This record gives sequence, C-alpha cells and structure tokens, in this order.
Amino acid sequence: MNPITLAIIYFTIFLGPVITMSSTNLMLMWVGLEFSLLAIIPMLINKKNPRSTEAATKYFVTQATASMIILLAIVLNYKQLGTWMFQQQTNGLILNMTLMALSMKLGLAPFHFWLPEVTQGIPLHMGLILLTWQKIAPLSILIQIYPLLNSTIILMLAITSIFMGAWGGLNQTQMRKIMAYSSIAHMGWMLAILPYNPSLTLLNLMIYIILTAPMFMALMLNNSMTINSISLLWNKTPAMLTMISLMLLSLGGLPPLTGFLPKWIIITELMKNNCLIMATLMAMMALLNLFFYTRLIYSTSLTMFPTNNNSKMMTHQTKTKPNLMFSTLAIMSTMTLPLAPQLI
Amino acid sequence: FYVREPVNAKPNWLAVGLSVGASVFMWIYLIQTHNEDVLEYKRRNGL
Amino acid sequence: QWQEDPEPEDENVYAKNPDFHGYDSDPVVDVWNMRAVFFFGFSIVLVFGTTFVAYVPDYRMQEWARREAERLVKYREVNGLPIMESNYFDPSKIQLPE
Amino acid sequence: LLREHWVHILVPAGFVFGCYLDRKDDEKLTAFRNKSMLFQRELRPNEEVTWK
Amino acid sequence: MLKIILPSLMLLPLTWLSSPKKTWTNVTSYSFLISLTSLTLLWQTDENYKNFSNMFSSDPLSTPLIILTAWLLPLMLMASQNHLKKDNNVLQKLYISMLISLQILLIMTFSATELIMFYILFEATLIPTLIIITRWGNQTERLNAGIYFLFYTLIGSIPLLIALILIQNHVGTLNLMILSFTTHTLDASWSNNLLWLACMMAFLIKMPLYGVHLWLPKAHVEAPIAGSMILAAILLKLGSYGMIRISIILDPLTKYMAYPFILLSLWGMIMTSSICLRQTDLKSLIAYSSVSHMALVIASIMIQTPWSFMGATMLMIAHGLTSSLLFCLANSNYERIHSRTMIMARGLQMVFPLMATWWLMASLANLALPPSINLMGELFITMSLFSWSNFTIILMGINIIITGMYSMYMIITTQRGKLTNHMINLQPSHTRELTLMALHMIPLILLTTSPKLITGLTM
Amino acid sequence: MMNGRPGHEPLKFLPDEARSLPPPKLNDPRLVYMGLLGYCTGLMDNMLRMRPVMRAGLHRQLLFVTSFVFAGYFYLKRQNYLYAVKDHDMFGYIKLHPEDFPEKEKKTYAEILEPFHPVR
Amino acid sequence: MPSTFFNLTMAFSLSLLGTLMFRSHLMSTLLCLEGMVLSLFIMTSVTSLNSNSMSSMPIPITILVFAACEAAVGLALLVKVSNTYGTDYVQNLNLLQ
Amino acid sequence: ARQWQPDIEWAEQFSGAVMYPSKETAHWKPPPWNDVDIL
Amino acid sequence: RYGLLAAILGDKTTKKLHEYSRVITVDGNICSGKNKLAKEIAQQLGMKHYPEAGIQYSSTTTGDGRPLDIEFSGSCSLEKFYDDPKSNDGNSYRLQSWLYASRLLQYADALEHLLSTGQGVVLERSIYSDFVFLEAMYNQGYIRKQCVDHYNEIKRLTLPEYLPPHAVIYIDVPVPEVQSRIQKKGDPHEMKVTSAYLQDIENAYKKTFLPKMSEMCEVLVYDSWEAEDPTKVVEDIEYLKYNKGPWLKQDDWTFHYLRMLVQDKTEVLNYTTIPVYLPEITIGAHQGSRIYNSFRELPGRKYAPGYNAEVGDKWIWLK
Ligand SMILES: CCCCCCCCCCCCCCCCCC(=O)OC[C@H](COP(=O)(O)OCCN)OC(=O)CCCCCCCCCCCCCCCCC
Ligand SMILES: Nc1ncnc2c1ncn2[C@@H]1O[C@H](COP(=O)(O)OP(=O)(O)O)[C@@H](O)[C@H]1O
Repeated sequence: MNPITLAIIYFTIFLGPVITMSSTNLMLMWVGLEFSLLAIIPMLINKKNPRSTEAATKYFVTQATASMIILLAIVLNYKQLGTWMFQQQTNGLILNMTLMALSMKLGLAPFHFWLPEVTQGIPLHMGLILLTWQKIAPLSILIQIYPLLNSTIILMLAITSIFMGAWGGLNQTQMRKIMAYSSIAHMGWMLAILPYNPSLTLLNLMIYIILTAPMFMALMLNNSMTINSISLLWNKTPAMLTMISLMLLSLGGLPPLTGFLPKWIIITELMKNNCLIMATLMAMMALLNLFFYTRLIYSTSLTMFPTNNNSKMMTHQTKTKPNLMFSTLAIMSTMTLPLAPQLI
Repeated sequence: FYVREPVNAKPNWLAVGLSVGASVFMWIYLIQTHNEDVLEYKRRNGL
Repeated sequence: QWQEDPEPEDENVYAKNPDFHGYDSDPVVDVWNMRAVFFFGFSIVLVFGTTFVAYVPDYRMQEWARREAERLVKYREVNGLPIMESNYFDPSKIQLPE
Repeated sequence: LLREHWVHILVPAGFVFGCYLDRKDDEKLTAFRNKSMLFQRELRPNEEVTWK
Repeated sequence: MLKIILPSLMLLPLTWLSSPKKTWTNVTSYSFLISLTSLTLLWQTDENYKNFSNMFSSDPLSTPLIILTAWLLPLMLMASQNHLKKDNNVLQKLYISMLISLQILLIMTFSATELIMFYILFEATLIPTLIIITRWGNQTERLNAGIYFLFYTLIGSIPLLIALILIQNHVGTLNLMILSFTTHTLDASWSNNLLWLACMMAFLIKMPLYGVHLWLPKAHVEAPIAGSMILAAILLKLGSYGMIRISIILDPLTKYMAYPFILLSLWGMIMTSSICLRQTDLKSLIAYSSVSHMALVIASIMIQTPWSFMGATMLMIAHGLTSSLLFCLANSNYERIHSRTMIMARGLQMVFPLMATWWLMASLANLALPPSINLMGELFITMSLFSWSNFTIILMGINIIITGMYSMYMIITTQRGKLTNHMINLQPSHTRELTLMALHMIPLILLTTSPKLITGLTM
Repeated sequence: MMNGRPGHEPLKFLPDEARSLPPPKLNDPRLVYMGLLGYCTGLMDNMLRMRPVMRAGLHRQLLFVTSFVFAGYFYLKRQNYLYAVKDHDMFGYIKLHPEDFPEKEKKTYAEILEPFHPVR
Repeated sequence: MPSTFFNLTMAFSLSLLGTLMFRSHLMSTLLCLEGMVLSLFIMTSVTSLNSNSMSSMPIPITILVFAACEAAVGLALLVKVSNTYGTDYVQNLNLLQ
Repeated sequence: ARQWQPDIEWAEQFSGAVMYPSKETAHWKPPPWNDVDIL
Repeated sequence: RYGLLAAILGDKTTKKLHEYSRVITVDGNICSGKNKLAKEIAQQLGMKHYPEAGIQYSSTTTGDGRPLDIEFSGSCSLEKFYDDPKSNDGNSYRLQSWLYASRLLQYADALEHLLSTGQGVVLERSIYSDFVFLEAMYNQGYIRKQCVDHYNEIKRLTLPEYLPPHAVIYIDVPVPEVQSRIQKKGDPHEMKVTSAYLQDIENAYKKTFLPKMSEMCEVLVYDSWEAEDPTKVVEDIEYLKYNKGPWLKQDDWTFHYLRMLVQDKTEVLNYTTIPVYLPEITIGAHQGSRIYNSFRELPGRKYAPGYNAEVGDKWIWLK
C-alpha cells in the first residue's frame, strides 16, 4: 500500500469510531459508522485471495443494510420529534430498529453469521481490528441510548449470542473462527447489562480487548490459524505456552484470573436488578465456552502434539519477537483480579 | 561468536537513557506529587 | 512410522551409589537431602511441634470449665440452689407474645 | 554473607514480613481497644494500652 | 494468618531462584518449618475463635486442616521426587510451584471469612490440580479425567456463585461471622428449596456423593501421586468445610431437604464400599474407599447433630492422612511393578519387610481399629445416624463389614501370598519412600493420643 | 450512573475536588501489587523474547516496575475519588429524602419470637 | 405526509425485503440497496421541507454523499468478484463455509 | 515411564474443518493453509 | 531494522539496483560442473555466489556457524540417501524436505542481500529447481505418492511469494557423462546412484523445469563445452535482455514488503512446518522435546543472539 493510502485508510478507520463517540447529533454518529464501513473494506482484501473478496462482499452488504436501517431510525425520529437524536418520548419501534441494526454491525445473536465468516477470510491482524476497534463504535451508540432501549430484546439477543457463540465454538477448529465465536459470546454479556448498568459494559469490553488483543498477536506470532498449528507452539516458541494457557482460561470465566470479574459483576448487577432467571442460564452455558477453550489448552500446552522435522529449521533461525504489548496486555489481563474494586 | 553478528551485540544506548531517564523522571514527579498532595489534603481539610 | 524415541529404561540407582537414599542420583545431594529432611521432618516438627501442642494451655477452655463447675457446684449445692436450673435465660427477661 | 544464603533468607524473611504485616493489622483493628464489656478495666498504673 | 501464607508464597521464589540440584531440599526443608509456624494457630486457650483480620480467620474447624494442608506440601514434594526426577529442570520447578500454590490457595480457602473468597479460592484450586493431573498424568486418559474433574466441579460452582451473590442481596454481607450472628431463616418455599440445593450441590460434588462421584475414581487413577494425595487429603475435604460454614444459613430447610442426600449417601456408602471388593486397580479401590468414607461425612454434615459434626471433623482429618498413606504406598508398588493391577505383585512382605508394616497400619487405620481417631470418628457419626433413625445401623452396618473385607484384601493379595516369580526385580525400598509413609502415620499416632484438637466446632 | 451529576467535569481525569481526599500512600498494598504486576510483565517479556529472564534489561525491568506504579498512584487517586463521590452522593440522598430511608427500631430478642426448629 | 410518509416508509421496507432475500446477481441487491437511500433521502427532504427546518437540509445531502461512496465501495467489490469468478452470482460466494 | 504424549492419531481428529463432523458437514475439507484457493 | 520507517525515508530497493543485479541460478545434474561455473559468473559481476544448500547450511547461517549434529539438523543423510534407497525410516524424504527448507533459507537470504546491498546473486540450484529430485524419486521407489503431495503442498504455499529467478543458466551432460564424472571424484555413496534416477533428474529438468521457467525467466542452456568456459557463458548472461518475467512490476513500494519477508526467516519457512502429519516428517513429541532441550542448550543458543554469555556476549544487564 502506498504508505499515503495506508495513512488515509487508517485515519478513517480511526476517525470512524472517534466521530461516532464524540458527536451527539445522531447523524454525525451515523457517518462515523459509515466511515468505519468504508475504511475497513480495503484492508480486508489486502492479500486479494479468492476467500478475501468473499469476506469483504459479505461484510460490506451486512454492514451496509444495517447502516441504512440505523439511518432510517434517525430519519423517523426526525419526524416524531424535530430533534436529530433519540429522546424519552421516542416511539419504541424506533429504538428497537436501532438495537437490531446495531446488533448486526456488532454481530450479536441471530445476526451472528457474518462475523464468523469474515473473521475466517481476513488476516489475523485485520481480524483484531474487525473484532475490537469496530465494536467500540456501535457500542458507543448503544451505551449512549441505554436509558431508552428495551430490556427484553437486549436480553434475548444477549442470551442467544451466548448460546450461539458457545455452541458454534465447540465444533470449530479454525482459530480465527473460534475467536469470532468467542467475540459473539462476550459481546453478548456486554449487551446484557447495557440496559441496567452501562458502565459495566465498558468493563466487559475493555477486559475483552485486553484479553483478545494478546490472544491474537499470540496466534500470529506463529501465524497459526489451526489448533494443530498452535499445538506445535511448544517447539516454535515455548514461553508463550504458559500465558496462552492462562489468557484462554481467562477469556472463559474461571475464578483466580481477571476474566471472572466481568462475568461476576455482570451477574451481581443482574441479580441486584432481579434477573436471576436470565443471569443463571447465561452463566451456565458460559461454562460451555471454557470447554472449547480447555480443549485448545489440551492441544497447545497440557499435551505435546507431534511436530515436523522441518520445524527444527525454524527454531534455528532467531524468532522475530512479539511486541511489548503482548506482555503488558497479557499480565494486566491474566492477573489483575486482586485489583478489581478499582476497576469497576 | 555469531556468523550473523547479533543485532544486540552492543546496547542501544538511547534505549537505556530513555528507559532509565524516563523512570527517574517518573519517580521525581510521583514522589513530588505525593508530598505535594499530602500537603493540600492536610490543609484543605483542617489538618 | 513416525520418528520417536525407543523406550527409556529405568536405572537401578542402587547399582552405583549403593547408599542411595531415594532423593537424587549424585550421592552428596542425596545425603544432604535426607540429613535435612529427617531433621526438619522428624527432629524439629514431630518433636518440637508435639512439645508445643502438648503445652497449649486449657485448649478451648475445657481446663477452665472443670473448675468453674466445681465452684458453681460448690456454691449452688451449699446455698441450696438447683445445680442446673431448668431455664437459662430467666423467665422474667422474656416478653412472651402475650 | 550473601552467596547462596541470600536464597536461604527468602522464606525466613517472609515470616518476618508476615508478622509485621500482621501486627499492623492489630494496630488498625484497635477500636474497642479496651471498650469491650467483658474486658473493660481502668488502665492500671503506667499502662496506656490494655492490649497492643 | 499471613505467616502460614506469606512465607508460603515466598516458597515460589525459592523454587525458581534456587539451584537445579538444591531446589528440592530448599523447598521441602522450608515448608516443614512452614508447618511448624502453622502449629501456632492451635494455641486457642479460649472459646472466642481467632479472627486474625478482616479477610483472614481460623476457627476450630479450619485450624485442624490448615495444619494438614501445610503438612502435606512437604510430603507431596517428597513423594514426587522420583517420578518428576526425569524432567528438564524447568518442569520440576513448575511442579514444585504448582504443589506450593495448592496449599497457599487451600490454606487461604480453609482460612477465609468471606464465603465468596471461599468460592474464588475454592474454584481456583482446580487450576493447579488440573495441571498436575493432565500435564504429568501417565495414562492416555488424563485428558478425559481432567475434563471430568473440571466440568463436574464447574457446573456445580456457577449455581453457588449465583446463590452467594443472592444471599448478599438478601442479607447484605457474605461475612461468615455476621451471617452467623444474623437472622437468616429460609422460608421453606419452593424457591428456597432450590437455594439450599444450589449452595450444597457445589460442595456435595467435590465431596463425592453417590450420584456424582465418578469424577474421583477417574481423576485419581491417572493423576500423579502428588495430585492423588492432594485430591484425597485436602481437595475433597474442601467440599466438607464448605458444607459446615454454608449451612449456618439455610438453617430450616435441611431438616427436610436432606433426606434425598442422606439416603443417597448411606446406600452409596454400601455400594461404593462393595465395588472396592472386586476392583483390579489398587488406586481404583482406594478411590472408592475414599468415596464411601466420605459418604459417611455428607451424612453427618446433614444430620447436623453436635456429635456428627465432630465425628465428621475427626474422620475428615483422619481419613485424609490415612488415604494419602494408602495412595503413597500404592505408588511405591506402582513404580517398581510399573502396573496398577492388584493381582500382580503378590507377596511383597517377603521382599519388602517394612513397607508391609506401613501397609498393615494403613489398612487398620482404613478399617476402624479402636485406639485410632478413624474409629472414634465413625463411632460418632454412627451414633448420631442411629439417633436420626435406629434403622440406619443396618446400612452403616453393612458398610463396616464390607470395609473390613476390602481393607484386608488389599493387604492379603498385595502384601502376602507367594512372591511373584520374576517381575522386574523389585529394588529395595528407598528411605524417602519409607519416611513419606512414616511422616503420614507418626502424626496419625500423635493425633490419636489427644483427639480434642481435631474435634470440630461443635465440641 | 454517576455521570450527569451536577458539576461533572466533561472530560477531566480527577477534578480538583479530589484534592480533599487523602493521597494514596505510595506503599499502599495495591500500588505495591501494581509494582509486582509490573515486574512480572518485564520478566515475562524477557522470557517470551528468549533473554536471560532476570539478568536482562535491568533498565527495562525498572521502566516496568516504575511505569505500572506511576500509573497506579494516579489511577488509584481517581478511583478513590469516584468511590468518595459515591458516598457524598449516596449519603446526601438518604437525608434529602429522609422519609424513604427511615430509621427502624429493632425489638430486643426478648420481644421478637423467631420460631425454633428442633434438630432431634 | 401522514400517508405520504407511509408510502415512502413501506417503499423502504419493500426495498428492505429486497436486500435481504438474495437471488442470483449481486447487482440487484446493491441496486436495491440504493432504492433505500433514495427513499431515506426523499423522506428526510420531505419532513425537513414541511417543518421549514432549513438548518437540517444539509443532512438530506450528506446522506447522499456518504451513500454514493458507500455504493462506490460496493461496486468495486462487485467488479472484484466477477474478475475472480466471472459472474456476480452470489452462490459463488460460498468458500468461507 | 513415558507419560503418554499424543500420537499422530490423537492429533488427526483436530484436523478437518469441524471438530464434531456432521452428516454432510464432514464432506467438507479443511481450509487451505495459504488462505488461497485453487479454483 | 528495516521497516516502513526506513523505507519511507529512502532505503528503497529501487535506488539500489543495477544491470548486474539479478537472481541467476545455474542448475544441472548431480555433477554438472555447475559449482565451477557458478563461482566464475560470480567473479565476473562480483555477484555474491551462494553455495548449494546443505544439511547444515542453516546452522552455518545461524549463530556460531559451526556445523550442527545430524539430529539437531533434522537427521538427514544424502550419504544414507544413496546406500539405502526406499529406506524404512524414509531418510530420503526427510533429506529432500530439509533440502527444500535450506534453499528456502538460501533463496530468502539471497533476496535480502539483493534488495539491501543491490548486488546480484548466483544461487546454483534453487527452490525452483528442487522438484526434479522428488519427481525422479517418485518415478523410482524412493518416495510414495503422498510424500510427493506433501512436498508439492509446501512448494505451492511458500515458493509463489518469492520473485522468480531472473535467468536460469543451465548445464547439460548426458547421464553417461555424469556417471563417469562421478567416478573421477570417488565417494562410495555418491557413486551408487542408479542411472535411471539420474535419467529422471535431468528429464524433469528438460521436460518440466527448463520450459516452465523459460517463460517467466531467461533460461539459457549451455552444453558441457559451452561450460568450463565461464567467460563465454558470462558473456551470454551479460547479453540476454532482462525483460520477460514477473520482476517487471516490482515497484519500490512493492519490494518493501518482499524485503520485510525475507528479512524474517521465521516466516520464510513458516509454511515449511505446516502441521501435515506424514510419518517421515513427524519429529514425535518425546524425541522432538529432547532434541529441542538439547539444541536450545548449545552455547549461544539458550538465549537470543547477543544475550547468551557463554560465547562471550556482554552488556546483558542493560540490553
Ligand atoms: C491463582 C493461582 C493460579 C494457579 C497458579 C499456578 C499455575 C499457574 C498457571 C500455569 C499454567 C500453565 C501450566 C502448563 C505450563 C507448561 C509449561 C511447560 O511445559 O514448560 C515449558 C515452559 C517454557 O520453557 P522456557 O521457560 O522457555 O525454558 C527456559 C529454559 N532455559 O516452561 C515455562 O513456561 C516456565 C515458566 C512458567 C511460568 C512460571 C509459572 C510458575 C507457577 C506460577 C504460580 C503462581 C502462584 C500464584 C498463587 C496465588 C495465590 C493467591
Ligand atoms: N533435493 C535433493 N534431493 C536429493 N539429493 C540431492 C538434492 N539436491 C542435491 N542432491 C544431491 O547432492 C549431490 C551433490 O550435488 P552437486 O553439488 O551438483 O555435485 P558436485 O558438487 O559434484 O557438482 C548430488 O549427487 C545430488 O544427488
């Protein structure tokens, strides 16, 4: 990429979420969403492999129709209130549209089909951006409008996502898609507490970002899109085997690690609000997510899969190092739990 | 030694001085902040 | 078949080091890994520990209660009071639902 | 003497720190210092703390 | 209680920083002394229990265990110096640290005031244990065993998480001290009848009940000796400690919500005891012995009579020490024999004279010989169970007859009979093997002299 | 939640009102934890990059232990404020709307009659 | 507008039903997609015009400017597809299964 | 002793585009490692 | 380091290329005298002459450069290749797979020198001319069909990324010639190479390799007589016009990414270790772990270059 183009695109992919967050005029929030859609598509097809064009053409159609639905909500509001922004008075259907639409861009629940497929055809790098710096934008729009959205729908999309994400993940063996599925799940918890305590959504996101960003830079350190590929981690780079183990169990909710806090406080907030029906079912299938996380643990760490002689060759050569971010985001993530009170 | 001279054969002396020097600026600001802080706290409240 | 190692036999550590104590193969580490384990294990835990535990005084007050009973039984019997009256919290204190 | 005995001093030191941290727990939880009912007494002569 | 804990943490730095050759002795010697500091908690000298600080407390029920948890780390590290002596010098220092963290975590769990501190630390102990079982497990099936050990505990765990957050909202703090001195009386609704099950089920799972105990036979089979000692001696008892402190609340329901478990346990005690009678794997038989002798405990922590509780406290500490002793000697036969089969290796006393004395005393502890805390324990649970219903003696009476039979069969077909003709010649006994045993039984003899210390909260 | 409060500083980290609160003691266990959390990050890095774990980057080790800690004092300083605002806000309401949070009289057990379920 | 804003809205839903049920050529979706932008542009312009809200007329056009590029990106993906598969037919787009 | 490290066959299962292969799903084949197809 | 930053500020391969700067490989049969022609062509244009890839070429490449023990270098013997064809353990396929990895490292090291220095490179045989040995081996009982597929999969995954040889100087000497040439430098192993196998190597050269690279790159063939006359061959190279081929589109902003690839050896052969479990290739966990603990413990290897004190590295406490 002519480095100039790289700058323009990257600026847009970054001006995209930032305009959304900063503005209050919904319109300006919509174009922030629009710029993110335009900026991400070029990077998605960088290899320009036949799989890639498929990825982008799906991502784009799914993103575009949702963008149009979000605009329709703003256009309708404009006629039910002269304001260009959702208010207490807003017709309920107007808000529900925004939930469905925004739940498509974020890819939650019954609209979770595009994400796993686009996460499969894009590079590991652009995978991260597509999973974590593109969720900030829509979520911002929701978090702003939380007082007004429906508790019922969110919960249904929340629970569905948790289930779909978990069930989908169990079968998958491609890593990119295992992560895509996890993101659907975590995204679910996040949207469950939005109606009740938005501030916790912003924790269940950061922690997801501080967990997923190290996890993916791990997958690419050896650029392994297969579990079999990550399983030979012990030969290619032995040290990351320890933290890859804890980060994945952290992604699932197991108690000593940082990953428990988001689930724990979301459950505490939902029980405070009396959803002890919903919270219970979510926590239970949340346990399904750890099963596929630990199955990967087995292959990568607890058991040593057989490797190839040609690997001895890759050991010889100095391994290009993992950026510092890996460490700082691996530790702050695997073990901050002793510092939970200040996080929330 | 090494056929391909290690890139790390001799320290990046800039990386030392911005790593060492940065940390010593952190402390001198941090310790300053605390005593300065204590004061304001003490006087802000009765003492 | 893939390349893999032939089964490793387990050595008769008692063939060399005929004084093997079971801790490590080279002899001096073994000796110094039992001279410190029998000692810290038996000599100052089973002995000093049992000494201290034996001398914990009147554990959970059961050495105190066999006297307090004796002066209560001494006092209650001589003054003619019932040795264990039948209500503990006095009836007067209780405000039964009327 | 720190030549492989600075290793041997790691745990012994943990005990010391432990007791310190522990005796700095008492100092905090010192309300009802002597204000408990079963054990309230007038500070005997030359005693400023019933339990330290 | 930060001397039983901070000095413990520092063990981790010592296992790592220390020389590869001297790593074993620094760690084992120091934790023996760590146990000596643990003995200070036993100095009660008064009814008021010891609240060290806000988060850390030790009452009669926890104190007898914290000392056992600190005691076994030395022993665990002495029983695994053989296997795990074939490793790369960084696999060892990981195993040693894993064992160290278990008692750090277990010491805190047994010494925790806030019930959810119990939960976080409670369910954390699975991480160290699963690594010990899966990473170093000899058999092809440990991946499976690990899954069983993680899911049975985890599916039970999330209900307890919901329940404890639930009581915090209902009462306003999960502090065991307050919860005790506050009025939390459930109201026998249909919902409460569920709360009770939510709180007890997670504890009932790791304390193998007849219905959910399949995890323990599978786990101890392929687990390394140190993991099997930890699971039997401290890990299973985590479930019992939890049931004692959690049933302070949910006071009214267990009067009638316990029948299901009580009957599950007493019939379970008979069947688990009996299948021990014909099981070819020795580690298998000890594990089911552990299920049955732990089925007695869930039937005393539910009858809830003073004697039951301390019968339970007596038996849990006692059976913990005895089971390990049995699992430790089973390993010594396994390492020389190279097979878990009970039928092979017949006649060992002829070739290992003393280990057989340790085998005999371990079996007599396993069955209820009378001048032992093991018998005092069962005698007491038996008494209360009889009080609950005189008929209970029949079922707790078929278990005693069966328990005698399998305990002696382990001695009769492993340590007597004609010697096996020529298995790989059985090298003589190491002094470590014998001490690891002596260290288990010498405390069993000393505790039996003064049973008062392990009697529980009730008495 | 706490946003929308009167006087809210729209983008500020810790409003000066937080001066009134005591400063976090530099050795607060938490800041000390952040320190250890940091040292470990450093050590971990060395490990993943295959360097002598402890004897390398002794300059970095310092940057880490000293970056994390620096961050702590100024974060905790805030989180401490946020919690302190929460009380100001909470306690105030209890009063301004007193009737809704009325003081209750608890009858001495003598009076109250909780039923006794016998264990037998 | 009371019923003139229901025709446009249903136009957007009829265009919605279109983009969501594909059939062969991808162009027909994109084209459909655009049918919505026209309906949104018409509705935004209509209400702005009968609310005399001139401060908002900027929007009716910003909507079109962003929609045009959006479509530009969409068509470049389309051209990319009938360069890799010789057709715009969606069935071809089933490799990511 | 050789704690059983996984053999080739244990490894095999984790290959294939889906772990628990379905009736028709199994018919699929793993995605190309290069992320580029032959068609 | 080389990165966009450097590229952004100058450091363009565009400014470092000259007529003599090309990737020229010379390929022949087991004994085509290509070794000699190579050195000379190199001497002519100052081209860095890379030696044919070897079992321990990677070890000479990395760290100390002393030859590694056989098991550390993948346990491959060309010697055993010959004395035991169709071996039970498959040393021949393992030899071929390690050879492909070695030339992948050599070709990538060559491209890194070409784009950085600007000097050209003569690489003798290349990844592009490795398949002839495997084709002949499968034509013979040496390798089975799947073994072939596994090599082809590795070749398809890694070879396309690297740019093609500019020209591919070629020698030819009929099988009788080579066999005879073998007799002159006597080596028990090299000597016992069934002719038909040599027949299959050259064939795969002429039938498949020679034409295939003729479109994408300048193939100039030189009979033995033209050979041994480096001057003439060198002359002809200086004569051919480097036009036809994919190299024409390599703009600076395109080279940068290729450079950053070869600059990273761990990636060059990333797909060489793909988890395809054919039995010959598999290390095996217990054997592989041991070989690793032992290769990683060699002096200067236990830590990254610059940080291991054994070989005399210093300043580790500040690095
Ligand atoms: C809250 C407690 C939670 C549980 C704590 C204890 C478990 C921690 C999590 C362990 C998870 C991974 C388990 C399996 C790891 C397998 C690692 C392995 O097989 O060995 C290879 C690996 C890399 O080797 P390498 O370091 O490159 O070799 C150097 C040679 N000169 O070798 C290594 O990686 C060596 C370095 C490993 C990292 C050090 C781990 C030490 C143990 C951590 C204990 C933490 C205790 C915390 C207690 C909290 C109490 C509240
Ligand atoms: N990919 C390969 N597979 C098997 N053998 C190979 C391969 N590449 C080279 N060789 C062997 O290396 C030997 C030496 O080649 P070469 O250097 O051309 O011989 P010389 O040095 O005599 O010119 C040849 O006999 C050839 O069989």
